[PDB]
Parts: sequence; structure tokens; C-alpha cells
Amino acid sequence: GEELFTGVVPILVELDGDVNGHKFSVSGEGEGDATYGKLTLKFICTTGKLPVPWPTLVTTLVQCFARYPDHMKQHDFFKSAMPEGYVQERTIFFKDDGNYKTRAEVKFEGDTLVNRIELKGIDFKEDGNILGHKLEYNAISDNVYITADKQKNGIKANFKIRHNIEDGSVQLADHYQQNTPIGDGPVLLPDNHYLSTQSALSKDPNEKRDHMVLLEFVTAAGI
Repeated sequence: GEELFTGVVPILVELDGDVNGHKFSVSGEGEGDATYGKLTLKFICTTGKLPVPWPTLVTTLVQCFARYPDHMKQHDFFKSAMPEGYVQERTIFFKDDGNYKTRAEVKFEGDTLVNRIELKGIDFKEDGNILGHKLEYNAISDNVYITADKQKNGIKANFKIRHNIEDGSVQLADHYQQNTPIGDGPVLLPDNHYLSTQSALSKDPNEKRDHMVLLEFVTAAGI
């Protein structure tokens, strides 16, 4: 499956969301180059205004583009599941606020790597940091800690994202993740390791729709 990632691969992302009954959709396009762990993406809210802050969607909106060091390549579950792909599920607990539950299918459609997502958010506070849009449009960076899940023939992960709040404080988002192959072929069940991930958020000065530009680097480490 790793052979499918040796060059630059087009990416498409499609998300339908419902957070406390606020419905929305997001589409994204860009490119990934796993040789360098490099992702360039642009997302648009296709339904109008996004009802949650963009930074809170970054993690949900393709870890198959991680750069695995040569000495770690037998620990890359993500690429091993391709082209058939994998289901990626999360619960994201926003401290003192609501939660997102996400289910996504990541697979090739031809030469394009597609991430199709449903997101459901509940128990958010109307005037909290998410629905109240109190988070800075700021980068996120952290380590995704992966372990094998032999019983789903896949992986689990956990990590924290600390989103800056406009008052100088932090909104914690505790992520719990599980990935399961879609196909029935052999996949790589890894030893414990992590993905060092950094996402830089920006705006396209010519884009009038509600949107997010991302430049992201993802590198496997810890072995």
C-alpha cells in the first residue's frame, strides 16, 4: 500500500456535521506527499458560515500521509490498509464543554485519496468557547500516540490538542481514536509510537467563502 504514496497524491475531503443541531458541510481539496510528511489543503464551508471554530475541525478533516522513517516502515498501519482504506473514528472531549463523535472512511477513489466524514457534536454550551467562537485562529501541534488494537485488526490512538482561547487561556480537546481496515487483507499492526504533527492555519486573501488553508507536517517517531 506504501507504493501508492511515493509521489504527490491528490486529496478530497467531504464532511457533514451537526453540532447541537447546527448543521453544516465542509469540502476540502489539496495534495499529500508522504515522502516529506507534507499536506497542503484548502477547506470551504459549503453551507454558509461554519457554526464551530475552524481549528476544532482540523484533526477530523489523512494520517496515511505521515512520513514513516525507513526503520519504522513496518509500523505504518495507515498505508498498509490502502487502497481499500480504513474507518477512522474518534470521540473528542472538549473540556468543560461538549464532544464531537466522528466516523470517517479514508480510501482511494482512483488516484485520489478521499476522506469522507460524518461528525456529530452534542452537549455544547451555547456561549462556550466552541459555539461562541472564542478560539484563536491558531496552529495546532502535538503528538498522536498510537497503539495496536489486535481485536479490531487495527489501531487506537490518543492525544490532546490545546486550543488557545482569545483571553489567553486554553481549551483542551482530548482525542480518542480507533482505526479499522475496510478490506480483509493483511495490515501492519504497529508497536507503540507517535505521529509528531503540526498544522499551520491561514486564509486565502481572495476567498470570500468561510474557509481554512492548511499547511501540515506529520512525522512518525518514537522507535
